[PDB]
Parts: sequence; C-alpha cells; structure tokens
Amino acid sequence: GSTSKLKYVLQDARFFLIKSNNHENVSLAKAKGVWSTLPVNEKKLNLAFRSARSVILIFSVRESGKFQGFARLSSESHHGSPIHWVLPAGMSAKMLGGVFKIDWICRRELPFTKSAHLTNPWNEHKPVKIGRDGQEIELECGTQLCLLFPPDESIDLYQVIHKM
Ligand SMILES: O=C(O)c1c(Cl)cccc1Oc1ccc(F)cc1
Repeated sequence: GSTSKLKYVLQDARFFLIKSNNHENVSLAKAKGVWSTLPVNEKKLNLAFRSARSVILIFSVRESGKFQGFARLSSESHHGSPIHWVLPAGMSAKMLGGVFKIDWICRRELPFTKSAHLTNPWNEHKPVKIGRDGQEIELECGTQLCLLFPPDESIDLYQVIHKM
C-alpha cells in the first residue's frame, strides 16, 4: 500500500506528544473527533495551527508503554456542544480550554518497542517515546514515527486532504 497520501499530509507538519491521563478519554476522542487540553498547551497548539500546513497530535497514554494513534488538528480550539470527559482526580471541566476538532489519521496502537530507534533532537536526542505532555517532536523524527503505525482501514484521508 502506497504511503504517498500520508507523506503529503505530513509534508509541512508540526508534531506534539500528548501524554493522555485516561484511556477512556482517548476512546472518546477517537470516536467523536474532538479533544481538549489546558489553556497553557492550547495556546501553543493554536499558534502552531496557524504556523504549519498540518499540526499532528501523537497520543501516548501515561504508563501505557504504547502510542494509541495520531490525529491532525482541523481547527483552532473553540468554545459548543459539551464533551463529558472522564475528569482525572482533582480536575474540573473548568480547567479545560476550548475544544479542538481533530481528524484521526491512525487509531491503531504502536508499541514503544517499535519506535526504539527514533530519537527526538528537540528533546535532547532522547528516544521519541520520552517526553512531557505537549513535547514538540522535530519534523523528520515525527514523520518517521507516524510512518511506523500500521495502516488503519477505518480511516479515509480524503476529508483531510480536502481541508488542506
Ligand atoms: O488526557 C485525558 O485523559 C483527556 C483527554 Cl484525552 C481529553 C480531554 C481531557 C482529558 O483529561 C483532562 C480532563 C480535565 C483536565 F482539566 C485536563 C485533562
């Protein structure tokens, strides 16, 4: 299977590692195509969205040993139908910023064992699995990381390719 469409989507991308707190919220985000974060990281992502042809979120639930997929921002965050996230301990829906609409590019998992050869120059050349929530990943490392994920037959890139 050709990777030309995915390489096109990634040509001028920025990449951010999302260290999700709860697997259930990743499931919600996957199903509904929406995501939200704290205003600190939100502002950084809204700026990125204006700065690059694609902004890619690469999800890795904390302590999971895996990435759970990756998605492209379709919009800057907006404030809308409320999403009922599973709120982690000591968190409240008030702490969250607006909602990003996101188009999932892959919803299949990638174990850290499969990315162990990739290092992120923008995180001190550490293996790319290592990073805080919102860690930016350099273009080539991010591109290669996305290309390691298995093909996802539930995904059709047509809508993304049209939004571009
Ligand atoms: O990381 C998640 O589980 C998560 C996701 Cl995927 C989407 C939306 C919210 C999430 O959790 C939070 C809930 C409230 C907060 F104030 C901060 C994070």
